[PDB]
Amino acid sequence: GVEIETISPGDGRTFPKKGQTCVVHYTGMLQNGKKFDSSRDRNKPFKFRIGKQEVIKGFEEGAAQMSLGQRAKLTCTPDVAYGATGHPGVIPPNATLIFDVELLNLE
Repeated sequence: GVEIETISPGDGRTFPKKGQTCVVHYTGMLQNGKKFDSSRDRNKPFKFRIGKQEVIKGFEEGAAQMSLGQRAKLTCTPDVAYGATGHPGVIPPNATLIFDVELLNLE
């Protein structure tokens, strides 16, 4: 389940397509919680490609639904990232993950 909440600036037209190494200023967030991951912290905005299931389904589906420049806001469900599994110490099981996603991509 990917619900997109776009902060309006962007272009609306340049979608990431298959195998395209696209660049995201993501800034993760726990629901009723603090941050857990941020490409703004590492300052390398995570040049990942579409269609290899590198990222979760809550963020891979969110990337194609966004275009260049767009600043959406994800709400990833439990069953797309870590609901059944849960990461030890970081993201528990049954977790509804939150993201500040801005798509200033390449390719």
